[PDB]
Amino acid sequence: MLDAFAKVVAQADTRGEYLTDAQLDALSELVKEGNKRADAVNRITSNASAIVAAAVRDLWAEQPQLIAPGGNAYTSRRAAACIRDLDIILRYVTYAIFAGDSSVLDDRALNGLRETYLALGTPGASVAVGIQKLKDASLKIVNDPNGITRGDCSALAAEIASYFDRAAAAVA
Amino acid sequence: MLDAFAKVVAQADTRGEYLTDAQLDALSELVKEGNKRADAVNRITSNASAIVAAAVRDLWAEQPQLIAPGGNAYTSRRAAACIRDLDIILRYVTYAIFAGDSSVLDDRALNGLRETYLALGTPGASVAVGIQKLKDASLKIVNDPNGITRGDCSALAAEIASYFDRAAAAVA
Amino acid sequence: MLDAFAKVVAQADTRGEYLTDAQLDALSELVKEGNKRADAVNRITSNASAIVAAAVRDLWAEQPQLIAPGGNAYTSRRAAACIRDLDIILRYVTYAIFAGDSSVLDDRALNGLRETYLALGTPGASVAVGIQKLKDASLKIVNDPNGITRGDCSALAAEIASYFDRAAAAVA
Amino acid sequence: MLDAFAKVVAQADTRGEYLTDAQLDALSELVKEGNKRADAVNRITSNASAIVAAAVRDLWAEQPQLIAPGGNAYTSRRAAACIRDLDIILRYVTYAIFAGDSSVLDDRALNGLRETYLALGTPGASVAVGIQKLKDASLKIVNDPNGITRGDCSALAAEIASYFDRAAAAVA
Amino acid sequence: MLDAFAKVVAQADTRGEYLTDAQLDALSELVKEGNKRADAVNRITSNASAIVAAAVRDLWAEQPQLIAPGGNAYTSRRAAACIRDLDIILRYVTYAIFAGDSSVLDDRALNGLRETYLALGTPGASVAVGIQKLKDASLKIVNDPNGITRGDCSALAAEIASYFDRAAAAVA
Amino acid sequence: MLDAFAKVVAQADTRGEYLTDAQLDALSELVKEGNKRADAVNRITSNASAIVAAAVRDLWAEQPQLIAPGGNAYTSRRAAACIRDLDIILRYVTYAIFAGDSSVLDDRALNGLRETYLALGTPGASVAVGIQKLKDASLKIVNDPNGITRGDCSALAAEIASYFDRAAAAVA
Amino acid sequence: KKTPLTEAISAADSQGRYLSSTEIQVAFGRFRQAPASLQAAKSLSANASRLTEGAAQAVYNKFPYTTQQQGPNFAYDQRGKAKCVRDVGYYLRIITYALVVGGTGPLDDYLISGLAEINKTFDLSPSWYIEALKYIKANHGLSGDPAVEANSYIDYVINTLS
Amino acid sequence: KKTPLTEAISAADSQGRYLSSTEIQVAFGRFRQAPASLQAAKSLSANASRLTEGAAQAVYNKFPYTTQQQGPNFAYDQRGKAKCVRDVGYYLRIITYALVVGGTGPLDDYLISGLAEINKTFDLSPSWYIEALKYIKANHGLSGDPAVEANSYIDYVINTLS
Amino acid sequence: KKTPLTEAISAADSQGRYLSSTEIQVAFGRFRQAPASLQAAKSLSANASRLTEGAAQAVYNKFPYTTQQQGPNFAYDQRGKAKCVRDVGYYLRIITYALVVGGTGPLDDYLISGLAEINKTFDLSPSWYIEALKYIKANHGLSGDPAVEANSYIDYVINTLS
Amino acid sequence: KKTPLTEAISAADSQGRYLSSTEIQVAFGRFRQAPASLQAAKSLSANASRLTEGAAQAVYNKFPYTTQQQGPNFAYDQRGKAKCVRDVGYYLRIITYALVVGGTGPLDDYLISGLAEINKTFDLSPSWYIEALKYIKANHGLSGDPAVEANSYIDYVINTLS
Amino acid sequence: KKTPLTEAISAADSQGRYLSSTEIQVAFGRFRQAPASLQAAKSLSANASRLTEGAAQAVYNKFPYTTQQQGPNFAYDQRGKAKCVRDVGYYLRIITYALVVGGTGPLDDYLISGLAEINKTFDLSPSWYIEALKYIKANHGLSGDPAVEANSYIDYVINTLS
Amino acid sequence: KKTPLTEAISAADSQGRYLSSTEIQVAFGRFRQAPASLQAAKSLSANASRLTEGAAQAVYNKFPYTTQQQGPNFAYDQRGKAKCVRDVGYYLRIITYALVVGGTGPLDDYLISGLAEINKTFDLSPSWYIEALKYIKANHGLSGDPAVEANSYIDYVINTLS
Ligand SMILES: CCC1=C(C)/C(=C/C2=NC(=C\c3[nH]c(/C=C4\NC(=O)[C@H](C)[C@H]4CC)c(C)c3CCC(=O)O)/C(CCC(=O)O)=C2C)NC1=O
Ligand code: NA
Repeated sequence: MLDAFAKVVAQADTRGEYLTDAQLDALSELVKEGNKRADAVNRITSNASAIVAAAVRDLWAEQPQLIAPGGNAYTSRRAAACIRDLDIILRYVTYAIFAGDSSVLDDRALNGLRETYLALGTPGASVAVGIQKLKDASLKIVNDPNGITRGDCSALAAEIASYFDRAAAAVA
Repeated sequence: MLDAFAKVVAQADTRGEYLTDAQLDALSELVKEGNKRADAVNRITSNASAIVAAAVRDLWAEQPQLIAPGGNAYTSRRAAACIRDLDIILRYVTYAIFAGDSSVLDDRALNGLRETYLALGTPGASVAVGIQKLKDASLKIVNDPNGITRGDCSALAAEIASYFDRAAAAVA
Repeated sequence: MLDAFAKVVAQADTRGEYLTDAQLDALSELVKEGNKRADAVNRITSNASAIVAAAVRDLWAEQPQLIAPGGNAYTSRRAAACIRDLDIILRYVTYAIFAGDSSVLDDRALNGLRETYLALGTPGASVAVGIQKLKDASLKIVNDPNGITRGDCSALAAEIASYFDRAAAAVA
Repeated sequence: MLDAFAKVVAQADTRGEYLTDAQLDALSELVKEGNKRADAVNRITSNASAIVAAAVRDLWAEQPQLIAPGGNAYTSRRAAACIRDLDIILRYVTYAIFAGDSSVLDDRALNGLRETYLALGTPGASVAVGIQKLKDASLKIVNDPNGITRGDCSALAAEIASYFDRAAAAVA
Repeated sequence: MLDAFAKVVAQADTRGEYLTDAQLDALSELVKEGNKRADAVNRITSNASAIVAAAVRDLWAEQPQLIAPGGNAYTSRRAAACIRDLDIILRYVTYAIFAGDSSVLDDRALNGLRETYLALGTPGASVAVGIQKLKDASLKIVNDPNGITRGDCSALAAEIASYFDRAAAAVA
Repeated sequence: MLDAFAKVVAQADTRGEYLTDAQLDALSELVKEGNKRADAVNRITSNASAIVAAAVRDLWAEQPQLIAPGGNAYTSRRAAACIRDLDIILRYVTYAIFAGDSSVLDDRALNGLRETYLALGTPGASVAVGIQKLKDASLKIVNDPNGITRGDCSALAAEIASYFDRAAAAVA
Repeated sequence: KKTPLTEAISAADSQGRYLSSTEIQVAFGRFRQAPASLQAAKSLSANASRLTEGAAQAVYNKFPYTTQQQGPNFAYDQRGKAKCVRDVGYYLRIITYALVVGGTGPLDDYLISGLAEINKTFDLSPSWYIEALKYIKANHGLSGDPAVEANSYIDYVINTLS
Repeated sequence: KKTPLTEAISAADSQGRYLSSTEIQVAFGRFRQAPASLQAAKSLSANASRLTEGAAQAVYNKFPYTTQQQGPNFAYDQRGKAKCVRDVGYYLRIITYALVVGGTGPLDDYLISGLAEINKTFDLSPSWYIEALKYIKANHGLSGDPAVEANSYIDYVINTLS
Repeated sequence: KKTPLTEAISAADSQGRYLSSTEIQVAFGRFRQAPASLQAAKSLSANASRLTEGAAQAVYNKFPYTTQQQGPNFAYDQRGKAKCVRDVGYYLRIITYALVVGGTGPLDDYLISGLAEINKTFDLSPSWYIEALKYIKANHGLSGDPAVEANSYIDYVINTLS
Repeated sequence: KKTPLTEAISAADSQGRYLSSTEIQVAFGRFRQAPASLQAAKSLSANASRLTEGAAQAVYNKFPYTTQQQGPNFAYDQRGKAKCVRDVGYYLRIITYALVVGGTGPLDDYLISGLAEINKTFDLSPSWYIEALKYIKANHGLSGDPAVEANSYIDYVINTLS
Repeated sequence: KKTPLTEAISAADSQGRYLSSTEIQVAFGRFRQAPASLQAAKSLSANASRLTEGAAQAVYNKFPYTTQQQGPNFAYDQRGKAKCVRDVGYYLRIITYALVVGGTGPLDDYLISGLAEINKTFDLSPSWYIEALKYIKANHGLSGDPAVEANSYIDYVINTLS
Repeated sequence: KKTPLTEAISAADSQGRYLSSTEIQVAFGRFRQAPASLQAAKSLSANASRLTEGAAQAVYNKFPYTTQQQGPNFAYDQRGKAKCVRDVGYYLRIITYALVVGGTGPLDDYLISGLAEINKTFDLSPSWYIEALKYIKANHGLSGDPAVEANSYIDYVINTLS
C-alpha cells in the first residue's frame, strides 16, 4: 500500500500542507542509501528457502512438542503449513524493506494473524520465536561483508530488524 | 418490499382475517389521493440533483471541518461519497412516498447505516443535518403552488417529513 | 467426515501409537454387526417420507399455534420449510448411523443451527420435538420384528437414539 | 426489448425525424384497442396450463414415436422438458401480444432455437406442430364470445396468429 | 457414465424391454470374474507412475524431436503436460476396466481430444505411440503370474487392450 | 506480452541457442536510445485526449455520414464508443512503443478486431482513417523540437509509424 | 409483497434509478383499477363463509371418496372436513389479498411457494383445490372488471396447481 | 447412470484420483450383492405381466373413480386403462433396471426426474402409483436379500411420490 | 427500449413467469396516459424549429462567450451555431420520443448514455444544455398531463447534466 | 498508493512471489529520478502561492464570465474567488505529492477519484482547471527531468479533465 | 477421513440424497474386506519395530552416502539415523491406519498432504522412502487379501513419491 | 514473458490506463541496468561449455553415486552424462535469457514451470542441480553488477529447488 514517500505524503495531505524542506531532504537521504536497501532485499530473497528451512529446523529442535505426535506442527500438512507461515512472513518483511514502510506487512500479513492462530490453537509465542530466527539469519546475511562494496548498513539493519520484531509482536 | 396495501394485507394474514370495511375504505382513501402522491414523487425526483447539491453545500458551509484537509468529506472521493449518501437517502425516501410505507427505506437504506458510519468515522449527526436539509428543500418543492392543481397536501407533506425524520434519526 | 474407524485412527495418531489388539477387536465386532446397521439405514431411508410427515403432523397437532395464521409454520413456504428441516436432519441422522459416528451430523447439519433458528424466530424447542418424533417413528421402524432376521439390535438402537438426541439438543 | 411504440421511435431516430401526425394517430389507434389486447394476454395466460397440456397431448397422440421408448420425449425428464418448451414459447408469445411487437419473442426465445434443437436431436418440425396446437387452442380462447364485451377482435387475432406462426417457423 | 450393467440397461430402455434371461446371465458372468477385474485395476494403478514414466521415456527416445529445443514436449511445462496427458489417459482406462465399459473413457477423456491436439500443435500420432506403450507395460503387469491366484485372464486382458487401442485410435 | 528483448530470447529458445554477440550488441544499441523511446511514450500519452479528440473530429468532418442520424457514430453512446476505440488503439500503440515490440498491440487489440467491426456494422475502413489521424498527430508531437534535447529520432519515428500502419491495416 | 408499486420500486432500485414517469404511470394504472379490485375483495369477503363452505362441498360432490375413504388426508370425518373448509378459506382469503394489492404477491408468498410440497407430503390432490377454485369462480357473482380481475387470480392459482 | 461402479469412478475423477482400495471394496460389495439383485430382476421380469395388470387393478379397486369418472387422466375407457398398465409397466421395468445395476440411476434418470411435473400436468395422482407400488411389493414373492433390495427401490419411488 | 410495457415484460421474464393483472394495470395506466402524450409530441414536433432556435439563442444570451471565443467547441461562427441548434434538436426530438413511448428509454439509449463522455471530450459545457432545456420547459406551451410528463423528461435530462 | 515501489510490491504479491531483480530495477530508476524530482517539489512548494494566485487569474483572464456570473459555482464574489484559489492549490499541492512519490497515486486517491462527480454536482467546468494547469506548466520555471516529470503529472490531470 | 463409508456419505450429501442400496453395498464390500485389513494391521503393528529398523537399513545399503555425507538431512550420525527410523515408522503406522479404515484417508491427511513440500525443504530424497517402502512390502510376510490391500497402500505412497 | 517492460504494460493494461511516469522510471532502471546484464550474458555465453561441463562434474564430485548407481535417472553411462550436461546447459542458457531481458520471465516459462513434476517423475534430485548452480555462481568469474544480477537469477532457481 504505501512506501516511505507515500506515508509522508499521506500525513501531509491530512494537514493540507506541502512537504517541508526537512521532510523532502529526509526522503532524499533514504533515496541516497537505496543501493544498500536493494542489497538487503536481494540478499534475503536469494536466501529465503535456506533462512526459512533453518528457522523451522531450529524452532522444532528447541520445541520438540511441536513435532511430536499430536503437536501443532505434527503431520506433513501442518509441518508444511508451518514452513509456509514463516515463508510468508519473510516475504512480507522483504516487501516492507523494499518500500521502507511496514504498511504492506501490517495490512496483508499481520492484521488479524494473532486471532487466526488463536482460532487454530497455534502457539503464537512459538511463531514469534520462529520469526526471531528468521530475523537473526536474515540480518547475518545482510551484514555479510563479502562480495559487496563495503560500507555502513547499521541504520538499514536496524530498520530491517524492526519489521521482524513487529511481526513477532503481532503473533505473540 | 411493502407498500401501504401490502402492509395491511400482511397484518391481516397474521390474524387469518379478511380485510374489514374500514380497512378497505382506508386504503381506498389512499388510492383517491394517489395523484398528490405522484406529484410529490415526481417533484422531488425532478429536482433531485439540485436538492442534494444544496444539502451538501449548506451542510459544508455550516460545518467546514468536514471539507477542510483531514475532514471526513475531504478529498474528491470522500466529497463525492458524501454527495452519494444524501442522494441515496433522498432516492429511497421517494420510494417510500411512492409506496406509502417506510419499509423500503428501513430494509435497504437505514438498516445498519448507523453502525456503518460508526465503523467509517463519519459523523452521523452531520449526516442527519444533511438529511434535514434534503427534507426542507424537498417539502418546499412539493408544496410549491405553481404549475399544479391547487389542493390540500398537508397530510402527504407530514408523511414525507416523517420519512426524512426517520432517516435522520437512524444515523445520529 | 469421520466414521467409527477413522475416529479411532485419529485418536491413535494424536498419540502416535498403533491401534492395540483390543481396539482392533472392538472395531472387528462393529463389522460383525454391520448387517443390522445396514437394515437400520435402509429401514429409516425407505420410510423417510412417512416418518417426516407423521413427525410434523403430530408436532403441529401438539402445538397448533405453529400452523395457525401468523404461526412459524403457517403459509405453504414456512410449512414446506418446516417439513424440509426435519427431512434434512433425518437424512443427516442416517448419515451418522451409516458411519457409526456423529461427525457428519455435527459438522454439516448441527453446526450453527441453533443460531439460525434464533435469527429466524423459529422455536428451537418446537424443532426439538419434531426431531424427537423423527426419533420415535424411526426407532419403531428399526425395531419392527417382521420381514427381517430375528436378533438383538439394542446396542445399535441405543446408538441411533443418541444421534437424534444429539440433533434435538443442539436446537433447543 | 421493444414494444409497438418503441419500434416506431427506433425507426424514427435512424432517420432523425419526429413522428408524423399519421404515425401518431396510428399509435393512438393501438391504444384505443388496448382493452382487447389486455383480454388476449389475460385469457391465454389464465388458460396456459390447459393450453400447453392440450398441445403436448394432441402432439404426442399424433406422433407416438416421440413418447415411445427411445423417443425424444420418452422418460419423465424429456417429457417434462418438451412440456416446458411449449410453455416457454407460449409465455413469450403472451409477451409479444402485450408489447404489440415480436422482438421479445425473436430476441429471447426464437434466436438460436433451430440450432439448439439440431444439437439436441429434438425434432424441430415436431415442435412446430406443437406450436400450431398452442396457436389453435389460444385463438379459440381469445375469440371466446362468452363473459366479455362483444366486439371485433379479428385484427388482434391475426396479429396473435402471426406470432405463433413466427415461432413455428423459427424452430426448424 | 455407464458400467457394463448400465450399458445393457440403457439399450433395453430405448427398446422398452426387460433384460432377457441370457443378458442377465452374461452380466452374472462378469460378476463372477470381478476379482480378476479388480486385480487388473489394482495392479495398473499400483504401477501407474512407472508405467507413465516408461511411456514418455521410450516415446521421447524414439522421437527425440519432441523434446529437442522447439519441439512440442520441450521446456519443463510442456514436458510435464505431456506426462500428465499419458497419466490422465491411463487413469481413465483404469476407470474403463473397473466399469467394464468404455463410456467414461469416451465421454470424458477421448471426446474431442483429437481436435484438442490439432488446435494445440501436439502430434496426435505421437500420443497414440505413448498410449500403446501404456498398453504394453500395463498388460505385462496385469498378466504377471507372481503373487496372485493363477487363472485365465485372457478375455479381460483382451478387453484391457481394446481400451488402450480405442484411445490410441481416437487421438491419431 | 513480449518486449523487444523477449522476442529475441523466445526465438533463441526454439533454436536452443545462446544469443550471439551481435544480437546482444543490437539489443544494447536499443537500450542506449531508451530516453527517446521514453519521450515518445510520455509525449503521446501526455496529449492522448487531444490526439483522439482531433482524430474523431477530423474523421467525422471528413465523413459526416458517420454522425448523421442512422450513422454508426450517431447517438451519444455510439459517438462515445467511437472515441474510446481510437483512444484504446492509441493506448496499445504507446504500449508497443514502450516495449519495442508490437505483440501487446497485435494480441490484445488488433486480433479479431476487423471481424468484431463487421459483426457490429462499424466501418473498419473509417476506423483506419481515424487511426491514420492518430498517427499524424502523434508523430508531429513526438518530433516536436521544443522543450527537449535536440537529436535524431527518425529511426524511432519510423518504428512508431509502423505500429499505427499495422493497426490501420488490421481494420481497413 | 409483489405489487405494482413494489415491482416498480424494485426495478428502479435494481438499476440504481430514481422513479421516472414510467413508474408513475404504473401507480396511475393501479389507482385506476383499485376501486374495481377492492370491490371484488369486499364482495368476496362478505360471501366468504358461503363461498368457502360451497367450494368445499363442490369438491365432496366431485370427488366423493374424499368423504368415504378413511385416512388422515381425507374429509371422511369431521376432523378432515374442518381441515378442508379451512384450506378452502385460506385460498379465498389470500385471493382477496391479491386483489387488495393488485398483484400476485400475497398468493406467491403465503399460498403458492411450497404448495406442491405440502400437497405431496400430506397426500392432498391438486385436483381437489382446482375444483374448489372453479366453484368460487362460478359462484362469486361479481361482474365487470372486478370479476375479470378476480378470475385472473383464481386462474393464477389453478395454473400453479396444474 | 448412478451405480456403485459409476459413483466410485465419479468420486475418484472429481478429485483427479486413480481408483484405490476404497473403490475396489465398492466393486466387491457390488459383486457380492449382484447375484441377489440379478435374482430379483429375473423374477420380476418373468412375472411382469401379472404384476403389472395386478397392480393397475389394485389401483382401480382402491380408487374406483378412476375407472368411473370421464376425463383424459382417467382409466374409464380402454384408452385410459391401456395408458395405466403402460405406466405401471414403466415403473416396474425401470425398477428391475435399478436392481440390474445395483443403484437408483435408472430410476432417477428414466423415471423420477421430471415425474412431479408430469403427474401435475396430466392430473395423475401420485397416490395411484403408490398403491400400484405397494401391490408390487406385497405380491412379487421375492425372499431374502433380493426382496430387501427390490423393496428398497420400490420404497425409493414411493418416497419420491410423497 | 425502457417503456412501461417492456419493463413489465422484462420484470416478468427475469422471474420466468407470465404476465398477471399487475402488468395489465401497467398497460391500463400507460394507455390511459398515451393520448395526452401523443398529442404533446405532436405539438413539440410542430414547434421544434421555434423551440430549438430559441433555446440556443437563450444560451447565447446567458453565456455570451459561447458566440465570441474562437474555438471548435463554441458557436462563434455559422458552423458552431449549426452544431448547437442541431444538438438542441437532438435533445428535443428524443424527449418527444420519450413521450411517445411513455418512458425514458429513448432518452437513456439515444441521448444520455455516453453523453457525459461527449461533453467532456469536446469541451461542451453541461450548463449550456441545462439552460437550453430550461428555455424549452418555459416555452413549449403544453398544459395538463402532457406538460407534466414532458417536464419530467426535461428535468430527467437536467438531472443527468448535474 | 500507486508509486514505483508499491506497484512492484503489488505485482509480486498478487503473483505470490518474492521480489526479483525486475522489481529491484524498478527501485533503481526510481531512486535515480528521485533526488531531482524531490528538490523539484521543494521548488513548487516555495512558489505555490505565486503559481496558484497566477493560475487562478489566468482562468479569470481566459473565462472572464466566471468572475461575473451570479451563482455559487462562480467566482463573482470573494467567496467564489477563495474557493477557486483553494481548488487550484489543491491541484498543485497534490501534483507535488505525485512528484514526491514518483507516481500518480496521490493524484488518483486525493484528487481524481470522484472529481467528475464533484465538477458535475457543483457545476464547475473542467476547462477552468485545464487552463489553470496550463498556466502552472508554463510558469513553474522547472528545468530538465524535474520539469518533464512534473509536466507529465500536469498533463495527467489535464487528460482526465478532457 | 477418506473411507468407503465417508466417500459414500460425501457423494450422497453432495447430491442432497439419502443413502440407497448403492451405499449399502459399499458398506457390504467394506464389511467383507474388514477382517482382512485388520489382520494385516495387527501383524504390521507387532512387526513394526523390525520392519522400521530394516527398512531404514535397506536405505543405508542402497544409498550408502546417506550414512556418510555430513549434513542435517542425512543419517550420518545418531540423530539422523533416529530421525530416519522415526520417519519410516510414520509411514508404516499411517499405512496400518489406512487398512483399519479401508481407505487412503489417513495417508492423504496425515502423511501425503504437504509431504512433497517437506522433502524439498529439508532435502530428503523421495527415492530414500520409496526404497524403504519396498523393503516393507517384501518383508511384512502378509498373505492373501491382507497382503494385496497392504501393498496397495504401500504402492499408493510410492506413486505420490514418483 | 515477464520483463520489467512487460510487467509495466500488464499492470497499466489491467488498470485500463496509459503508462505514466511510474512505468517510465521502470524503463529507466531497466535500461540503466541492462548493459550490466547484456554484459554478463555475453560472458556466460562464451564460457557456457566450460561452465556447464564443470558444473556437471562438480555435481558428480559432491554426489559420486550419481555416476555409480544403475538406472536411467543416473549418469552411470555416457547417455546419463550427456543427459546431465544437456540439463545443466538448459539451466545456464535460460539463466542468460533472464539476464538479457532483465527478469525471471524466461526462467518461469521455459525452466521452472513444471520442473518439480519433471524432477519427481524422472527421479532427478533437486540437490544435484543446486550444486551445479552453486558451481556456476562460483566459477562464472563475473564482477560488479553483472555478477550480482547473474547470481540473483541463479539463487532464484536454487530457491525453487529448495
Ligand atoms: C441392499 C439391501 C439389503 C440390506 C439392507 C441387507 C441387510 C441384512 N440384514 C441381515 C440379517 C440380520 N439382520 C438383522 C437386523 C435386525 N433383526 C431384528 O430383529 C431387528 C429388528 C433388526 C435390527 C436392525 C439381524 C439381527 C440379523 C442377524 C445377524 C446379522 O447377520 O447381522 C443380513 C444377513 C442375511 C440375513 O440374515 O438376512 C443382511 C445382508 N441385505 C440386503 O440385500
Ligand atoms: Na464545461
